[PDB]
Amino acid sequence: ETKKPTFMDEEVQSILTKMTGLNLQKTFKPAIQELKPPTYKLMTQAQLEEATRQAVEAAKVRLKMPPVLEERVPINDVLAEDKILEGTETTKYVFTDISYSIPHRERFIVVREPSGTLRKASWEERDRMIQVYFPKEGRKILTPIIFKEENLRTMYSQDRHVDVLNLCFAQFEPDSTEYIKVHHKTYEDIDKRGKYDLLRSTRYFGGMVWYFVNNKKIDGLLIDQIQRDLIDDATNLVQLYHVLHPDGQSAQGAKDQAAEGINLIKVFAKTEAQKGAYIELTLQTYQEALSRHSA
Amino acid sequence: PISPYKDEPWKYLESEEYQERYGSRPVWADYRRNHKGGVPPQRTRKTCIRRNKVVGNPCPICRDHKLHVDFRNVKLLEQFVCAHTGIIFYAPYTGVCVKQHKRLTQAIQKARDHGLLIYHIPQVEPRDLDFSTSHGAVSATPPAPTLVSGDPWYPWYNWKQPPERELSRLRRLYQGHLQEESGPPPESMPKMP
Amino acid sequence: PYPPLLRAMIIAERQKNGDTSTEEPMLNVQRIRMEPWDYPAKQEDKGRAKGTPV
Amino acid sequence: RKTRHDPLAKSKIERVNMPPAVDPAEFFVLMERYQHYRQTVRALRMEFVSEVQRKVHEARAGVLAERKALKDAAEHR
Amino acid sequence: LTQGLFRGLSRQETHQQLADKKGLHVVEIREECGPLPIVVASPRGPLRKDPEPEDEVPDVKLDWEDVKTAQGMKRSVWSNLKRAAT
Amino acid sequence: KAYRGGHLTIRLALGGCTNRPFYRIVAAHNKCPRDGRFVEQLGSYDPLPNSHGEKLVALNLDRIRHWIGCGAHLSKPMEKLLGLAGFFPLHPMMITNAERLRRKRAREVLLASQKTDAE
Amino acid sequence: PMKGRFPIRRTLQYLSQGNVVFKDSVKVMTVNYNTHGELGEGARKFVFFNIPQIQYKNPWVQIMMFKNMTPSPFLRFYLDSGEQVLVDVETKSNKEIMEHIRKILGKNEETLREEEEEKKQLSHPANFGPRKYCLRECICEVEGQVPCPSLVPLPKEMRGKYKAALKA
Amino acid sequence: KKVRPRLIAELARRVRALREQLNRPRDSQLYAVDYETLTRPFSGRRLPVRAW
Ligand code: FES
Ligand SMILES: [Zn+2]
Repeated sequence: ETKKPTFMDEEVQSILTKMTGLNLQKTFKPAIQELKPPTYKLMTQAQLEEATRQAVEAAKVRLKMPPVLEERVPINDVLAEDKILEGTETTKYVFTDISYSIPHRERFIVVREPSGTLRKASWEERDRMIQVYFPKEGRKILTPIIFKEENLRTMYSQDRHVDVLNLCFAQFEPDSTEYIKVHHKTYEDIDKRGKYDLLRSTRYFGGMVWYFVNNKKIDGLLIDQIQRDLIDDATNLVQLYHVLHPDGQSAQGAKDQAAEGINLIKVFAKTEAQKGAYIELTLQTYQEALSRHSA
Repeated sequence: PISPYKDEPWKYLESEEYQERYGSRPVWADYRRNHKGGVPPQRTRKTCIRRNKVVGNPCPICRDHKLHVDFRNVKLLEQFVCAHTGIIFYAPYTGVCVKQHKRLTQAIQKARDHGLLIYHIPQVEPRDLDFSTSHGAVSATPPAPTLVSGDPWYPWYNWKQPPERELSRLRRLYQGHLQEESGPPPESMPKMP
Repeated sequence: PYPPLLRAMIIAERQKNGDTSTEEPMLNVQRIRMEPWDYPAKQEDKGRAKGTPV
Repeated sequence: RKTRHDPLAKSKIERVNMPPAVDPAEFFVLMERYQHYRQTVRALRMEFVSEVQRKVHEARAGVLAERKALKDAAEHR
Repeated sequence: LTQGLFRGLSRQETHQQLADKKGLHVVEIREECGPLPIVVASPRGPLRKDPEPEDEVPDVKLDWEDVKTAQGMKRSVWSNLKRAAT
Repeated sequence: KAYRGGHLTIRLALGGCTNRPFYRIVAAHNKCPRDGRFVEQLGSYDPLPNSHGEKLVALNLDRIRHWIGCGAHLSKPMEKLLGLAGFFPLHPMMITNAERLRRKRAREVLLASQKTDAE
Repeated sequence: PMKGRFPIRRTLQYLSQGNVVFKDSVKVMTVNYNTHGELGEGARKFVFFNIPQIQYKNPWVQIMMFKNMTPSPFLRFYLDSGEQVLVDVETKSNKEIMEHIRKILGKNEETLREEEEEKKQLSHPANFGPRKYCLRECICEVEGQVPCPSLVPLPKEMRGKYKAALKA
Repeated sequence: KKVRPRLIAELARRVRALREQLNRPRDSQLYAVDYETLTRPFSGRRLPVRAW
C-alpha cells in the first residue's frame, strides 16, 4: 500500500547527507598520533582543484552514515537436554565454531550447562567469544567503565560527544541494547544544551535527525539551522517530518495551503511544533536580516 | 612529610608555590641524571626511596612530596605525555624512577578510562558486512521429536535392564571374579542434605 | 538421528540455500554391519614370533 | 623408555596383575553402548570421507573448473 | 662542523622562494590529515598553466645509509637509544 | 620426518605454565611428541573457569570434518569434548561415570541419614 | 652515494613496482636489441629499467639477452606447450612494451587478488602459538581468563602444592 | 652427493633374513606351555590369569 521511507532509502540518504554538509577542516582534523615528515608536491591551479576534489570523494566515504537497526531479539533456544549429565559438572562449557570463511552472524556458538542442557549462546556471549578468537581493534572483551552514567556525563561536559559515539561503535554492535541506549542518551544531551554543531560534518548526524523526527523533538534542531542561515536544511527537516508523519496537523495543513520554502516552517510551527512562539520569533529575526542584505 | 594536598592534589599545581618553583615548564625540565659516559643506561633506578630514605639525586616526582600521582591530577599527567603524538615518554626521557613511571602509566590509563584525559579515538569500520539475524545460529531451531516428548536423543542413554540369561553368561564367563549386580540408577542426582 | 549440533547445522544450510523442508536428517546405519569382537580374524595377515629363545 | 635389549627389573619378576571385577549388569549395558556409539560414528566418518573425495574430483574434474579452463584457453588464442 | 652547519642552514630554499622560482603551488601532504592538500605557499607572480613533466625514473644520487635503513638492513646496537630530553 | 606405520590423530597438546594448564587441539602424527610437531591446529581448550565461570572451547568444525574424512583418529578426552558440544554422541563412559556418581551419592545419603536418624 | 647511474634501480622499492607477473605458460623470455639506432631507443631503455622488475616478479623465468644480431629489435617468449610469441618492439617506448606484454601474457588484477586472499587464511587469528606464526602464545593474554602464574600468583587452593598438603 | 656404499649393512641384512628362515622356531617350540608354572619355556612369559 503506502510504506513509510526507511533510513536507508535514497530519498532520505540524500536529505540527511545534505544536512550534514562537508567540511574538510573538521573531517580531516589533524590527528594526535605518531607523525612522519610530510611530502610536498609542485601543483598547478588545475592539479590543486583535482586534489581537492579527490578529498571530497574520500570524505563522503568517511561520512557514510551507519545503518539504523532495531534492538535485536534475545536468543532463547535449547538444542537438547541430557538429564543424565546433571550434577556431573560444576561449570559450563562454551563451544565456538572457529572457521575463517563464515560470517559472525551465521556462526554457531552453543553452551553445555551443568544441567546437561545444550542451548545457544546469548547475544552477550556471542559478541564476547567472537572477540576472543576474532579480535577487532578498539573492542574489548570486558565492557569498559566509560559507558557508565557518571563517566558519560563527564565526557559530555567536555563536548566529546563524537568520541563517545566512536567508542560505542567500536565496542558494541549496531543492534545491541547498549549501542542504542548510549546513542539515544547522547542525542538527548545535545538537544538539551543545543550542541547540534558538534555532530555536523560527521557520520552520526543523520542518525541523530532520525531519532528526533521519530520522537518529535526537532524543535531545537530546526531553530539552530535558522540561526546559521541554513533554511534549505530547515525546510528539508519539516518535509522529512511530514513524510514520516503524514497524518499530522502540519502535514494536512501544508497540503491545503501548498506551503513551500519558509512557509512550511510557519505551518509546522503553529500546528505541531511545541515551541511555536520561539520558532516564529527566530524565523522572524532571520527574514528581517535577509531583507536588509537583499537591498 | 605530610602533604596538605593528599586528598586534593590538583590544587598544588594551581597554587603559587608551584609557580615560584617550576613556573610554566614541566617538573622534569631542570633535572639531569648522573651517569658515566655520554650514553646513559637504558633503565632508570628502580626507586628513589628505600625504607623511608631518599637518595642523593631524587627524580622530579620523589624530590617534591607535594606532587601526588593520581588519575584525577590531569595537569600533572600531561607533562609526561607528548602533546603531538599522545605517547607516554620512557623514563630516561624525563628521569623518573621505574616505580613512579609505572604509577604514571597506570594513572594515565585510568584517566583515559574515566574520560578525564583526552586521547585520539579513531573511527573504525563495522565488524560485519550484513546485519541480518536470519539464521538458525541466532534464531530458534525446530525442537527435535525426542526433545518434545522428554526423551533422550539416543535410546541407549537410558539404563535398560538386561535379560537374566545374559547375566548368567557373564557370571559363567567370570567365575570367581565378580561384583555385586547393580540395579537401575536413580532418576536424578542425589544431594547431601 | 544426527547429534544435536550437526543436526542444527544441516537444517541451517537448507534454509540458507532456499530449500524449504521439514524432514529430519538421519544417518543410514544399514550399511554399517557391526560384527562381534570375538569374530574370527584373518590369520594369513597375522605375524609370527621371532626366533629369540630365552 | 626402555628398549628391547634392556633387561627387566627384579621387583617385577614375581608380579601378577589381577584383572578387575565385573559387574554383570553394567558390563552388559556398557557393552551395547559402545556397539551403538561406534556404529553411529562409523556412519559419520563415511559421510565426511565422501565429502573429501568429492571436492578433489570436483576441483580437477568439475563443471565450474572446466568452464574456466576453457575460458582462459580461449582468451589466450 | 660549526662553519658548515651555519653554511647549509643559510643556503636552504624556503617554500615561498620555491613557488616563485617555478611559479607553482607548494602543497603539503600529511598522513595525519589524510589526502587533504594543504597550500603552504603560492607564487606572487603569474601562476604557470602547464604542469611539470612527470619523470618515470629520477636521476638523483642516493645514500646507501638511508636505503639500507629503509630495507631493514642497518643493524646497530647504538641507534634509536632511549636518551634524555633535548 | 617419516615414522614406521602410524597414523594421524586429533588429540590435545598440553600448554601453559605450572598449575595453569591450557590445551590446544591439533592434528598430529600418532608417534610425534605430545607438544611437538603437528599438522594443523583445530581448536583450544581452557580448563580453568574464567571470570564468568565458564570454560572456553574453540573448534574448527570445518577442518575437524576434513581430517576425520582423511583417516584421522580421535583421543578419548577429545571424543568427550565433541559429545558435550553435540557434534558427536555422548561417549558411553561419560554416561556410565555419571551413573556411578549417582549410586555413590545415594550410598552416602543413607549413612548421613542413619546418623541423623539413629543419632 | 650509491655507485652507478640511476642507482634507484637497485632498490627493493623499485623492483617491486613491476606490474608484469607472467602466467605459468611462460618459461623463457629472449630479448634482442640493438645498441644504436633511433628506432631501438625504447628497447634499450626497456633493458635498463624494466628487466630488473620483470625478473624480480618472475624468478623462475629464464631471461637471455642478445646484442646486435638482427637489424631490428624484438621480443620472443617460449611457452611450455611449445608455442612461441614473437613481439616486434621497434618504434616503441619502454612503457608501451611493458604494457603490451602485460596484456597478452601477463596476469590481470583479478587473478592476483585471489592468490593473495588464499594466504590470509593460512594465519588463523584464533590459533595460539609463537609470535612468528600466531598473534598470541597462551590464552592467559586474554582478559577474563586466568593470568599466568609468572605475573599473578594463583590462589593457594588452585596450586598442587597445597592440594596435596590439604588432603594430606 | 655421491653416498659412500655400506656393504656390511647389506651383507648382514641378507644373512639375518636367511637365518630367520633356516633357524626359524617351530610351533612345537613357540607354543609349548608348562602346565605347572603356566609359562612358555621358549620366552619365559606367563599367560594371562583368565586363560589359566
Ligand atoms: S604463559 Fe599463559 S600461563 Fe604462563
Ligand atoms: Zn623517584
